Amino acid sequence: VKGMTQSPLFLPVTLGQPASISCRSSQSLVHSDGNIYLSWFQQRPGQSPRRLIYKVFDRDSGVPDRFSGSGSGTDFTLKISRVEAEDVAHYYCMQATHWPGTFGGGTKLTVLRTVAAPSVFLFPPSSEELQANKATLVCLISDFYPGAVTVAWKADSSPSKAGVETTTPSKQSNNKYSLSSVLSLTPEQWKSHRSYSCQVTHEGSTVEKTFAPT
Repeated sequence: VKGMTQSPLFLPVTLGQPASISCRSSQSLVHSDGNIYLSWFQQRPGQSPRRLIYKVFDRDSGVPDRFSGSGSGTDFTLKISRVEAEDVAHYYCMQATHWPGTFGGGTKLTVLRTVAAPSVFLFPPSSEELQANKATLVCLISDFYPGAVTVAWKADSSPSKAGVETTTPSKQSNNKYSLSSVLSLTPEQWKSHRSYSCQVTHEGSTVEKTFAPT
């Protein structure tokens, strides 16, 4: 019934610079044999976790010495002395002292870069789709940083709730993100209204892209 808290959950890093991730346990992890069984794992997308560290300090096979573990009591740290590109991954701590173990929530490492405002585009539903008796309106937020962004939909100035889903790519090798937000309406409802607008908030200002159908 232990809770493991990792911090931060999202870690921007700079290549060649150090990084560190903290892990806190809600209970003492000292085992009666005198050891602390606290392990660290790396997970790349599509792959299984791979153990980096066990018993707080010890490095597992194939783990470069730029990784190190420290800590005591309930507070533990994974350190990377000089981040390399292959270190961009997820990291999990896991207490092993108390059966049956507990994982932290995971930390995602990303590459830090300068703020970049999105380019915003809006796409009306196609005539081909409108024959199908549903309408999708797509708002595209292209090549922005950081990942956090807010997209609000208005139909004839009425703010929409539910009816929209967002998707984001992984960070690219200009280190930016892109995002889509798709508003789904029935065609009866689409034909009932005139102005369709996507409003985007980011570390830019607040940009609206809109069109008039009908």
